[PDB]
Amino acid sequence: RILTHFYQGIVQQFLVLLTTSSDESLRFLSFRLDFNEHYKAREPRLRVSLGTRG
Amino acid sequence: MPREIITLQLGQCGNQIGFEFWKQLCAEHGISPEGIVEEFATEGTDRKDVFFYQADDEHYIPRAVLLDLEPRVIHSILNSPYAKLYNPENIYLSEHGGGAGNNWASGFSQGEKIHEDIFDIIDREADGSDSLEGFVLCHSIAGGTGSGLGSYLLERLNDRYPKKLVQTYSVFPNQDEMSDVVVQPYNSLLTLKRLTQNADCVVVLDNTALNRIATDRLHIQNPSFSQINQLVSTIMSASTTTLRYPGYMNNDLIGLIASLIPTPRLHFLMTGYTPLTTDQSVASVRKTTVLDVMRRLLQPKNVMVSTGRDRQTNHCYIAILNIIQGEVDPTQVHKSLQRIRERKLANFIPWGPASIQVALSRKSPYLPSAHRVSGLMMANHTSISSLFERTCRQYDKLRKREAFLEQFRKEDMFKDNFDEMDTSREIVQQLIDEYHAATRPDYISWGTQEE
Amino acid sequence: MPREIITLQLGQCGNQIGFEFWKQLCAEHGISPEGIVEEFATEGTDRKDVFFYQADDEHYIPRAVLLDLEPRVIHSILNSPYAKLYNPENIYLSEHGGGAGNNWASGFSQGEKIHEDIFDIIDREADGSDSLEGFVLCHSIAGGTGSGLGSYLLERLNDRYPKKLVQTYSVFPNQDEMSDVVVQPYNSLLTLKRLTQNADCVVVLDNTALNRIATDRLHIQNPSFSQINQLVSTIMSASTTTLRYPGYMNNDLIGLIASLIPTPRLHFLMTGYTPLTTDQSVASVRKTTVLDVMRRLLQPKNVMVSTGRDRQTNHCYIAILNIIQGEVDPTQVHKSLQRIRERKLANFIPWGPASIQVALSRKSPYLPSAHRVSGLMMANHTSISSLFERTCRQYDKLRKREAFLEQFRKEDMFKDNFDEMDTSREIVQQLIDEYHAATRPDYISWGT
Amino acid sequence: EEKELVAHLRSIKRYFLMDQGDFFVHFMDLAEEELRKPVEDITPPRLEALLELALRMSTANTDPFKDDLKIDLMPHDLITQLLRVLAIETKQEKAMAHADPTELALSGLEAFSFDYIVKWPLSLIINRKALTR
Repeated sequence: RILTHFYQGIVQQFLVLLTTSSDESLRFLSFRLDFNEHYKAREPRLRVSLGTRG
Repeated sequence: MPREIITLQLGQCGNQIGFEFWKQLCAEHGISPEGIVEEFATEGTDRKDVFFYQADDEHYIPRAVLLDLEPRVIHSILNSPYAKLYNPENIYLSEHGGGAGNNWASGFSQGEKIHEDIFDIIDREADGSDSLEGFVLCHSIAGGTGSGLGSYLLERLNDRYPKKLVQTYSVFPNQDEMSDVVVQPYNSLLTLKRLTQNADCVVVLDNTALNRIATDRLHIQNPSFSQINQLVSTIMSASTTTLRYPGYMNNDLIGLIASLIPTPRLHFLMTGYTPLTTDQSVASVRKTTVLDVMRRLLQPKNVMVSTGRDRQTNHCYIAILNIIQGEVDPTQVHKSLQRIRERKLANFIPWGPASIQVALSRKSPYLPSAHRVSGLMMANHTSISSLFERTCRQYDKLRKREAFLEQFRKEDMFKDNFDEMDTSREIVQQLIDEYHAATRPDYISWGTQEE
Repeated sequence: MPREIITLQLGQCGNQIGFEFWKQLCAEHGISPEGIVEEFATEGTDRKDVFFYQADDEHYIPRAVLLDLEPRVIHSILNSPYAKLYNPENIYLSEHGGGAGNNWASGFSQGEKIHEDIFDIIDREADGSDSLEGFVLCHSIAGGTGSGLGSYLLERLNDRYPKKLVQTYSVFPNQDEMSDVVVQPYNSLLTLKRLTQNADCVVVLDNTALNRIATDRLHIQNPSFSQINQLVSTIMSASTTTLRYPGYMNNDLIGLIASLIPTPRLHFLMTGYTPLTTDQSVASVRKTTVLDVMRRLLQPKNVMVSTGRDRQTNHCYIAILNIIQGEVDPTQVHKSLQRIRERKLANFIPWGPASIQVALSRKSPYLPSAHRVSGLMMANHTSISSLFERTCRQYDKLRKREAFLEQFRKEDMFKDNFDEMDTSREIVQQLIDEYHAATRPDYISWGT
Repeated sequence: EEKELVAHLRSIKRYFLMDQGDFFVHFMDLAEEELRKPVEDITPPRLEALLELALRMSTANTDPFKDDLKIDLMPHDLITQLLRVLAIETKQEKAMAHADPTELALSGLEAFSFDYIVKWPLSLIINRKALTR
């Protein structure tokens, strides 16, 4: 559980960087990483960025 | 060194499937029926050492073992052109040749009778294998020979090679069709028990689905064993293409399946092949796009498993892997994945991250492909549990009537009780529930001590 | 994605119509009898996915369901070259093969017996549709299978698929000819009952009108079933042209039918075709103008509906949709509408605004058209009630005589009473009156 | 020939003039739910993916210039764009063009526009004034 929570935090930070990344491919990689929206369902920060920037 | 794979063809159906698979692999890799590389097999890019051994500097011999409890199928194989592909020292044949009498328990007992010979063959092949990964079993689960011999082989592989993986391509009885073999549900139950206890991976091949695929794609009203075997050979070719067309990733079977089996219990895989075409339609090379490929993959008509329409359970895909062969543009793959996600064409597991994996593969250069692009789908889909749940329901329907069980009671595996059938039913129930759970967030705790 | 349409062909007449429709669509799209696109069929401009499915990247399979309660016709269809066009998984066949015996009640009972098979076929075809709009049933109202089984299928589709559109291609019995089918009024009544309660759109195909058109317009002294089926296939082709010739407008069935059905009750559609030509008159490609086209279309001799001369009711058009196919000049369309208004060639509803919609359409590129311009008329015209009124009068004539009712009382659907037939007759009378009322401003309160 | 002026015009008709009506019907049928979202709630990547998926899944895949079709998010809603256009012929054109985007979360239908990448010298024909019109 601790490892999973760390992983989810790291993934959220990676998604934040991707949204701030210039590379579109990194954004597509982030989009692929959460195809089942598991992290988006689990990490609220991933829910807010797409709602706020769009 | 390649991870060598021993191919096990079990019983009449399994042995026919193995023979046709080896024929197809030889044709795709340019291997002669004697095990010699054909002059057209100039693409030295294939990993023969995974599935074939070299007999000489030129001849690659398949690492395939044909095992049956009935001599008829083995004798028919030995009269085929592929008789020279297998190492004869790796071939163990039951002396009685009588088969199991369509009894899985009898097949297990027959395997026990040839246990010494079988494990000697296995050890000889292991010594002939530089880096043997494990065994691939081709069998039917409904009969006696392929089913019982499969259960025996699974038990003996677990005992002898407890650190090696054992995957099977096991033809499962049709669970939606009422078997005329009243003990077919009993044989299938004993085989499912052994797969639960002694096999590590069972690829379920439902003869109902085989007949349906032959009907819809081959336009065969009554699918012959030969048509099912040819579809299986095409599937095996596609599964071995990554060994035959080496690339950056997933160049070996263990690399391919590692991503596919998240938990030891979640080892039930669904398969897909694309494009499905009739032999006559080779003429028009359709410029199929990665998006077009993915769209065709989502069609149930192309899925090699006939799951019933369960209206009560929201069956879902746990994971999907698409192995695509041919000319693929990475940007086309990216756009295809984007469109698939945007269209929500696949439901993924709710308890963890899940996606449709896409593999791009080269075609064999030695085998002329009539299609610019081909594709395999590997998927974990909860509707595959419906095949297992239906098999369990059929077993319970037969077991509750004790129909045709007296033939199994003659064999030691079923002589005293049918506990293997009850354990198979319980395991299939847990599998169905987990597949249903895998559509739900509570799959995170499914099967956790805290199915 | 296109809104796929499943075509259900019911009974002898319905199955013949469906088969000829699929043949015509294949010919128009350059599709082989096996469902593979011919090399000459390079014009990818048709929307097959509305009516056809792709089996592969190259093979287009019709989204067609061939349904019969008698095996003879299905076996005869399966012996044609087009056996491979339809998806076999969308084909439900009644195990008994006995048909309905031209009995609607028998057709309904057979549908009940094949209910599971039919709904399994329907679901199998439905999963193959990316954006299924609904099911289209092609059947006859005079027989047993297309009438009875068709009504059963309509009822079960309405119960099971309440969010899907239901269009029907319903062949209505000849109302001007004394039907040899003494139970045709019973069959017609049951079909009208289902159309009132369970159908969303009824396209009336009057065999009397088909025979009249073949005689007067096709110069066919004895119209064969085959010639009627080929005319029906031409009509269906014209009805599907907007799917087969994609354009700026009317690209969907709901867009097509919205203009015809102003209110949910006003869902009884009449059809029109143009140009109407005798088989012999193909030779002279007449440079017909939109005004000239509409004028010939406005001629009852070219109208695909044989309405009786009602002297008592001032029948009028409730609504008109003109689908024109071929090379059309917009200025000619404008002049045609101007001339129609100036000549008062169409009477519109008095209770609301009503007009003739005009659509210009391309012809199928794979089929050479001998005519520069073709046209479909869709119209709501109160004189179509005269066909319905004539059918109702024939029904009343049989019911008042209780003719052949003992055979229906032999069947469970009609064993205890014929109350469904009497309610159907009353509803059809109200429909005739409403169609007559729809010519009047008081139609706003008609039926209240 | 080299700038395919007639081909560019035909492409504009097919896409900008919505000549391929079945493609647009399909695209709008699929995308209405996303266009129904508030402008702030629209995911541009999601709209772009839906656009490309409608393009490839419709007969617009048969358009050789379909790859020149781009998605444009109008800075004004359809109503605000309409007000700007109505002002275009009026002295208010500058005022409606300079009118701040309507704080109302425009539906994707109101923000939806196409863009078309025209290179020189073909960009000489689809000018910014022409592109804007």
